Amino acid sequence: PHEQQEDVPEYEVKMKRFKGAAYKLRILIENKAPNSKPDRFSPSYNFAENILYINGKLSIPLPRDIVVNAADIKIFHIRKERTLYIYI
Amino acid sequence: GPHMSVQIPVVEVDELPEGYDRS
Repeated sequence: PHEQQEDVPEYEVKMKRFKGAAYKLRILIENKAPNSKPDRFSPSYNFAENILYINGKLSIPLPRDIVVNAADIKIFHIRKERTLYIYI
Repeated sequence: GPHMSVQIPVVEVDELPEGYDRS
């Protein structure tokens, strides 16, 4: 052990397309690491790049085929499973 | 350019409300 870490969060992103639903895209980002030490969750959607970033570790880019806004973006973090559900 | 970015409020729930698709 010299430069190995376990406190590093390992997220896993899953993407799913929906047609005719309240959401057109479902994105699943769960935290699955040996340990990981998440602090806060401050996601934000930048219209400039049309990307919804979760934290300064990973960002979720939206396809330009979809019109997405802060009012359409549904972000819910379940602590029970340490999973972050994104519905757009 | 269109330098507009908005923060999205995240709700920390134990699961999504009815109507959502959870797996």
